Amino acid sequence: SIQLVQSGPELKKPGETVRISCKASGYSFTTYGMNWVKQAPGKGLKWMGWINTYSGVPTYADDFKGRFAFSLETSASTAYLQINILKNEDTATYFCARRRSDSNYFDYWGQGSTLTVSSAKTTPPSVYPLAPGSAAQTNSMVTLGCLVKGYFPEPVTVTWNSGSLSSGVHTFPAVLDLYTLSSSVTVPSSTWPSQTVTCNVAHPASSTKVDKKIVPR
Amino acid sequence: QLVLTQSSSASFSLGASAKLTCTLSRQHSTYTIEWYQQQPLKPPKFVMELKKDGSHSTGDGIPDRFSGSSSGAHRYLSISNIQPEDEAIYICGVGDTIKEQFVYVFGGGTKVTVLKSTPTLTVFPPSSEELKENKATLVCLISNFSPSGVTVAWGVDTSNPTFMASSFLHTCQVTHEG
Repeated sequence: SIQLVQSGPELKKPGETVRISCKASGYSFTTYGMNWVKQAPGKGLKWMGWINTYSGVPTYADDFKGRFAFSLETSASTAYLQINILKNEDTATYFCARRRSDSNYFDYWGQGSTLTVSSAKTTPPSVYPLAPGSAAQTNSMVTLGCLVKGYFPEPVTVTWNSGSLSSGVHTFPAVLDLYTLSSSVTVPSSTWPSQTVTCNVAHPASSTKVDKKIVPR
Repeated sequence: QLVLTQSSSASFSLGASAKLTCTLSRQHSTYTIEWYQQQPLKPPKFVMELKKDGSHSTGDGIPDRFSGSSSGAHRYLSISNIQPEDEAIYICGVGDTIKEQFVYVFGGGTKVTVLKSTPTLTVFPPSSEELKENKATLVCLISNFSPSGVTVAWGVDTSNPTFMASSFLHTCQVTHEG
């Protein structure tokens, strides 16, 4: 059946160039023009234009004349978007899409490719165990945390006891010139510190895997 | 100047009649528009095509609850008996051909949510380890609250809600409906 499969996420520096792919399947590739749509994070969809899949001729929307280029290799049913002289504002998710027109609408979409353009260098997190400030006394529960500080780019993953603790786990979204986030887990006070509780932090982009065990303070 | 104007954000109570507005620029008041809906980490999905007379054709896997209508330059999407699964960003679009060139424009989208819990706070002192490094980060975790709006006051950075939210000072005070 019909689908559009796009290449994976990309991280580039300002001034560089990038190419995004859109592989179509399940239909006659040269019959339907390929459209491109930009969506900056939190923002609205910007139609970038479209390319004729038979003649190769691209049609650019007004705000995308200059640094943008649509291309294709029809025998591979694949369309491409190239962006030159990258800048921070190019940070977006990009979609390719097919349109039917006899009724008119975008009937099929790529899953999107996420582009990040930043001057920041890839950086592993410092991980800090967060123990409570006081002993639990007679509270039934206790809440432990991990601080994942100054990493780039997104994302990291945190598990607790190698995935063994799952309920009571809350990983909060990261803030900003690097990323920092925090994970918390809530467990019975009859469980910790009597039993061992360890947070597992993975930041693939730097190939880091860190275990930090929570000890009373 | 072909332009679509949308109402940006709206919440509704479960069961309520929702009604979103997409307003065409006046020179284009007769245009047919397209509705789409977009889930958080996903491409927009076609919902319906709405004509100036209110006639609409819906995409497939689109409930009977969804309906369209029009009046002048306004195009309306109405979601009766709204459901948690109806949560989406709803976006209208419109195509036109001018001087033998096709042009398409999307509205800015309207984030629709479906809807009381007072937040719980967890605060952490800095670690020994961090202190050796001569830095100190205070951590304020905020959880178990609805609805989403919160303000946090204590070198501060505070996340947005996703409810839950986080604040870091490099006392934590959270205001929520009071």
